[PDB]
Amino acid sequence: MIREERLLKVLRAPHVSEKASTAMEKSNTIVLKVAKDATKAEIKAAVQKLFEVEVEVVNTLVVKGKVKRHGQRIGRRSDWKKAYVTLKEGQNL
Amino acid sequence: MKRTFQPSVLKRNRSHGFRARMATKNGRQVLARRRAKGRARLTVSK
Amino acid sequence: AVVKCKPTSPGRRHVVKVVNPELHKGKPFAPLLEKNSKSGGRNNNGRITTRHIGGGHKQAYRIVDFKRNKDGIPAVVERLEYDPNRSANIALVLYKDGERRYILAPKGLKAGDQIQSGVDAAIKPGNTLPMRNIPVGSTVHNVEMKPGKGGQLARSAGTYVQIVARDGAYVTLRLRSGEMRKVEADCRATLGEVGNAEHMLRVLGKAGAARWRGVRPTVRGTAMNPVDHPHGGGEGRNFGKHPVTPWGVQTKGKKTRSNKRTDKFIVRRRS
Amino acid sequence: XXXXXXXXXXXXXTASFV
RNA sequence: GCUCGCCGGAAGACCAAGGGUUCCUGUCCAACGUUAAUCGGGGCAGGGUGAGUCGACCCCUAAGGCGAGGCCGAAAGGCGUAGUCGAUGGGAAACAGGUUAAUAUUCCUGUACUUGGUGUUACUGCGAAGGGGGGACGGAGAAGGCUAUGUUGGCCGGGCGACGGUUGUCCCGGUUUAAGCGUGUAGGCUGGUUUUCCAGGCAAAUCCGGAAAAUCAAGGCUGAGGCGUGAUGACGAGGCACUACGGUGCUGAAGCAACAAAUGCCCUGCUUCCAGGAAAAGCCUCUAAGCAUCAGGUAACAUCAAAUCGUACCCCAAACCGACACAGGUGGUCAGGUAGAGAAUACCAAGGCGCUUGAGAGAACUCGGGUGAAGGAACUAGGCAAAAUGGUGCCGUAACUUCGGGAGAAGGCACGCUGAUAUGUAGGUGAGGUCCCUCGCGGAUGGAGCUGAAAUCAGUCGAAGAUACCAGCUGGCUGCAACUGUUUAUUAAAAACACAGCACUGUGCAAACACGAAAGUGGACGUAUACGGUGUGACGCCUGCCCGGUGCCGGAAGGUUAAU
RNA sequence: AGGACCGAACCGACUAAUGUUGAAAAAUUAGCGGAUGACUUGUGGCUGGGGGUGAAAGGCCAAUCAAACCGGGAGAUAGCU
Ligand SMILES: [Mg+2]
Ligand SMILES: [Mg+2]
Ligand SMILES: [Mg+2]
Ligand SMILES: [Mg+2]
Ligand SMILES: [Mg+2]
Ligand SMILES: [Mg+2]
Ligand SMILES: [Mg+2]
Ligand SMILES: [Mg+2]
Ligand SMILES: [Mg+2]
Ligand SMILES: [Mg+2]
Ligand SMILES: [Mg+2]
Ligand SMILES: [Mg+2]
Ligand SMILES: [Mg+2]
Ligand SMILES: [Mg+2]
Ligand SMILES: [Mg+2]
Ligand SMILES: [Mg+2]
Ligand SMILES: [Mg+2]
Ligand SMILES: [Mg+2]
Ligand SMILES: [Mg+2]
Ligand SMILES: [Mg+2]
Ligand SMILES: [Mg+2]
Ligand SMILES: [Mg+2]
Ligand SMILES: [Mg+2]
Ligand SMILES: [Mg+2]
Ligand SMILES: [Mg+2]
Ligand SMILES: [Mg+2]
Ligand SMILES: [Mg+2]
Ligand SMILES: [Mg+2]
Ligand SMILES: [Mg+2]
Ligand SMILES: [Mg+2]
Ligand SMILES: [Mg+2]
Ligand SMILES: [Mg+2]
Ligand SMILES: [Mg+2]
Ligand SMILES: [Mg+2]
Ligand SMILES: [Mg+2]
Ligand SMILES: [Mg+2]
Ligand SMILES: [Mg+2]
Ligand SMILES: [Mg+2]
Ligand SMILES: [Mg+2]
Ligand SMILES: [Mg+2]
Ligand SMILES: [Mg+2]
Ligand SMILES: [Mg+2]
Ligand SMILES: [Mg+2]
Ligand SMILES: [Mg+2]
Ligand SMILES: [Mg+2]
Ligand SMILES: [Mg+2]
Ligand SMILES: [Mg+2]
Ligand SMILES: [Mg+2]
Ligand SMILES: [Mg+2]
Ligand SMILES: [Mg+2]
Ligand SMILES: [Mg+2]
Ligand SMILES: [Mg+2]
Ligand SMILES: [Mg+2]
Ligand SMILES: [Mg+2]
Repeated sequence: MIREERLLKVLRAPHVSEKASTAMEKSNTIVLKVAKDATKAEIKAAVQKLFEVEVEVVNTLVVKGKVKRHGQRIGRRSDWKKAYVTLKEGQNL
Repeated sequence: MKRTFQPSVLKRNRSHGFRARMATKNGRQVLARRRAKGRARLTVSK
Repeated sequence: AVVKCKPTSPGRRHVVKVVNPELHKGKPFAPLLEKNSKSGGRNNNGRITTRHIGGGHKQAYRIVDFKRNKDGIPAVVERLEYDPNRSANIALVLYKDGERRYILAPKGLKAGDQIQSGVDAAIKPGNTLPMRNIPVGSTVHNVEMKPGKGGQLARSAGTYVQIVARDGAYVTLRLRSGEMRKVEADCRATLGEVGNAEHMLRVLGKAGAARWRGVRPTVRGTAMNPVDHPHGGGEGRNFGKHPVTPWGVQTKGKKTRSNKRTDKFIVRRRS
Repeated sequence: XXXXXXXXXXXXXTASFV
C-alpha cells in the first residue's frame, strides 16, 4: 500500500456503464477495474495519491467471466475485480 | 425416484480430488497413467 | 424393590422393573465425566469382530477408584448414583480432606456411612484392606489380582468371593464360577457383597429395551444360507449338522481355553 | 448438431413349460 | 386491457445443497421449443452480485482421517504417541426506511453496536503448555405469563350506489413504526456475609473442595414481555401540478383500545421417568518460574483497524439428480380469512399460474366418471371391484380374558333456523372508581366495557339439518404367528426373519472369540447378577424313554504310533 | 405411563385399474399400513470383492451380484454354431 510501484499497476481502466454514470450524478462514487489480486486498502491509497482526491470507503466485487463461443469453439472471459470508490463530499473528478 | 448420483462438491473433492489421489502411490499411479495418456483434466478438481 | 407393571399395553405386560428410591435423582458429579464413544462392535479395521452390538443410548463413563490407596483417610458416602456402564450401583464418597471419588456401593451401604481404607482399617463393609489381613472365610468383592493394578474380580452387581484358606503367600478363593484359584496375599479387596442384588429379577420385557442397551437382534444360524453360516438352511427347517459357530468351531461343549501361563493358579476348575 | 445413440435392453416374458 | 377458471401448508415467498450467467436490456428467427412464433430459460451484443456487524474464512473441538519419533511387517506398507487436521455442533457485533431494467441486513439517509492496535491521563500485582469454575447438553408431560398474528369497536379519508331499498346500528379502505438504550416485570434458581484451620486439586495458590465458629434475616444470579426513549422523525390513504401509459416533485389525515391467540418466547425452566442423556476453546478466576522503578493489569478519553472469499438467478424445479423443457426424486424457514378438533377438508386473500399443438365432428371401441326399473352375489378360483358405513353428545353393549381388555362391541336417540328463559346465559377477561402501601411494571376491593359456550321450552321450513367436502362396514366359526417391528430397491410382506422369555455350552480377564503374516484393535475402559456361540421363541400346563451309531467331555493302565 | 388408540406432515408399499415402442428402464389415480418410536431425516465419517454388510431374501454393495467395476494375462479355451 505504501510502495509507489505497487500502486501504479493496481488501476486498470474506468468503467463507463449506465450504473457508473448514475454513480457520478448521485453518490460521487467512481467505478474502476482493478487488478484481480488487489485489496481495498492499496486501491484507496493509489487513487488518493494519483488523483489528489479524498476517499471515504472502497467496496470491491469480483466479476466472473462469461462463457462464449467463437465459431464452434468454447471460450471463457477473464475474471476481473470491480471497485466502488466513494469520494469525500465536494470533490469532483 | 431418487437416482444414484447425488452431487456434493466437498464429498466429490475429498473422494477423487487431486490431494486425495496423490496421498497414496496407487492414486499417484492413476495420475501417471492419465499424464501418459495426455488427459486434459488430470483430476476432478476444478 | 421389584415391581411388575400391569398389562395396560402389549410390550408393557411382562416388564418388571427394579426401582431403588435411594439413588440420587440429580445430575452426576461433573469433574468426573469423560467421553465414551460407541464402537458398534467394530475394531480399528472397521470390521465387526463381535456381533449383536450397536446403537443404544449414549452413556458417559464414571471414573471409579478401583485402587483405594487413600490409606488412613476416612470417607463418608454422600449419595448413591446410577451408572449406565455396569449393572452395579456406584457410590460418591467424600474423604475428610475434601477429595471426592466414585466407589462401588456394597450391599448394606447407605448415605451417612463411614468407610476407611488401609492395613489398619476395620473389617466392615465398604472398607478396603490388603487381603492378607482379612480373616479366612470372610466375604469380599472387587478383588485385585496384582498389587497396585486395581480390582478386577467380582465387580458386577451381587457378586463376591470367599477366602476359603490361606497358606503362606497364597490364598485359595472360590469364585462365583465355582473355580478355586490362588491369588497373592498382598492384593486388596473390599469387604461385603456388591449391591443391587435384585438385578436378576428385572425383566426388560420388550425388544426395544434391548435396543436401548445397544444390543442388536441375533439371527439364528439355521435361518441362514449355506454360504453365510455352516449350519446353512435347506428346504423348510432342516438341521442335521453337529452344532458349530459362524467360523466352524464346535459349540455346545468344546473347551477353548489354552493359556499354559495361568493354569498354575487354578487348583480346581469350575464344575 | 451432436446426435448420438444408446441401447441397454431388458429381458422378461412368460413361461414355455407346458 | 377486460372477463373466466386453477393453486393457495402451494402450483406462494426466502434459503442450503447442487447448478453456473439460466438474471436485466436491446436486437434477430437458421437451428433449438414435439405446431406457428414477432416470443423464450434459443442465437448475438452490452449491462448486472458492493458486507467491521450475512455466510464462508479465522479461534475451538466430535466421529474419523493423517501422523515426527516409535512398534510392527519380504518390499510396498499396517497401526499408533506427541501433535495436526476435520462441522453436521461451541465461539464479538445492525436495525428500520428509501432507491436500480437487473444488487441490496452488502447502496444512500437516520439511529446503533462489537473486537483488537496505538496514544494520553489516573489508579495499580502482573504473570503458565498449570488449577478451578463456566461453557455443558436426555426423553416425556403439565400448565401459567407473553408476543407474532387475527377479529371487533373507535378514529381518519372516501362513498349516498347501471334494477326493489340504502344519511344508515350503513358501504369501502387505512389505522404502520425496528435494532439499540433505560427500567427489571410475571417468574425460575440459590441462604448470605466475615474470621479460622487443612496430608486434597501432579508444585504453589488468596481460587475450588473441605472441617469448625460467628453473625444477617435477608442478599445475589438469571429472564420473558410490557412501558419509556429511539421517533417534532420515518412511514401513511389520498391529493394537486408536470410528463415518455412509466414516473417525477410537493403535500399528506387518523395512526388508538378491547378481545382472541400459537407448534413462536419466558423454557438450556419446572415436574416426572429410566434407557441415565458430547468435547474443546472463547470467557471468569487462582496462583508458579520470570518481573516486581519496569513490564503488565484496571478505568476514562482520543484514535486507527476490521483484511480476503461467497453474494446475480433457479432452488419440490423448464435452471438440481432422472438421455427429454421427463406426471418421479430433493433438506430447512415462513404459516392470512370463513367453517372445522386440526398444518384434514371445501371456498378465498397476498401472490402465482391456465400444464407449448390446436380446430371440428359427437361412430364402434378404450379410459376416467354419473344414474338406473325388478332381483340382490344367482357373477366370480375368490363379494376382486364397486356400493354401504362414516361426525359430536347421550343411552346401551356379549362370549371370552393374561382383568388391562374384548369395546367405537353390537344397537339406538338427538342435531337446521328463530325467539324466550338470558334484547348474550354460566364462564373467561377486566377499565374506571375507592381504600392501603415501608410506594411501584405494586396490592386488595370493585365491577363498567368487551369475549363466550351449553342446555331447556316454544315456534318455524324442508322428501331429506353430522344436509356439501370430509368421514369405521359389522358379526360368527377356525388354521397360523403372541404382540409393535423386519424382509426379496424393480412379479412373493407371509405362517418367513426378528422378538422378550427359556435352556445348554464356552469364557477367570494378557478372558473366550473375532479382524489382522505382525504390532495392535474390538470384546471392554466390561469381570460369571459379565460376555460370546447355539437352539427354542410371550404367557399357561409340560417337555417321556434310548449314549448302540456319529460328535463332545472326562480318564490313562495297556496296545499302537512321528520327527529325533 | 405406553415399541397404547384415531388420524395429517412424514416414512412405507397391501388391493385394483391405467400404463407396457410409458408422463416414467417400477409411475399415477382411488383406496391401504405405521405414524414418541426396534421412528424418520439432513450433513459428514467407517467397513472393499471370496471381501463387505445383512431383524437373513443369496438380499444389498452406483439402472449390475450364487462373487461389483476397470485394465491386464488375452487373439484364455470353444471336439460347438
Ligand atoms: Mg466483498
Ligand atoms: Mg448374541
Ligand atoms: Mg437368545
Ligand atoms: Mg432362507
Ligand atoms: Mg457373505
Ligand atoms: Mg459353509
Ligand atoms: Mg422337511
Ligand atoms: Mg379454487
Ligand atoms: Mg391456510
Ligand atoms: Mg391441502
Ligand atoms: Mg451456489
Ligand atoms: Mg447462453
Ligand atoms: Mg429473462
Ligand atoms: Mg419449430
Ligand atoms: Mg438467451
Ligand atoms: Mg514413520
Ligand atoms: Mg455449521
Ligand atoms: Mg457501506
Ligand atoms: Mg398485540
Ligand atoms: Mg335505486
Ligand atoms: Mg410438536
Ligand atoms: Mg439475492
Ligand atoms: Mg430478485
Ligand atoms: Mg419436472
Ligand atoms: Mg412441458
Ligand atoms: Mg364419446
Ligand atoms: Mg336419478
Ligand atoms: Mg338426474
Ligand atoms: Mg337395480
Ligand atoms: Mg329401487
Ligand atoms: Mg351374502
Ligand atoms: Mg357360475
Ligand atoms: Mg357360486
Ligand atoms: Mg374387496
Ligand atoms: Mg365410493
Ligand atoms: Mg377410509
Ligand atoms: Mg384348515
Ligand atoms: Mg407374524
Ligand atoms: Mg405358538
Ligand atoms: Mg431398517
Ligand atoms: Mg418385490
Ligand atoms: Mg423395502
Ligand atoms: Mg409386493
Ligand atoms: Mg422358530
Ligand atoms: Mg426330549
Ligand atoms: Mg403405537
Ligand atoms: Mg392403527
Ligand atoms: Mg394418492
Ligand atoms: Mg394413512
Ligand atoms: Mg395410525
Ligand atoms: Mg443394483
Ligand atoms: Mg471367482
Ligand atoms: Mg476369442
Ligand atoms: Mg496365455
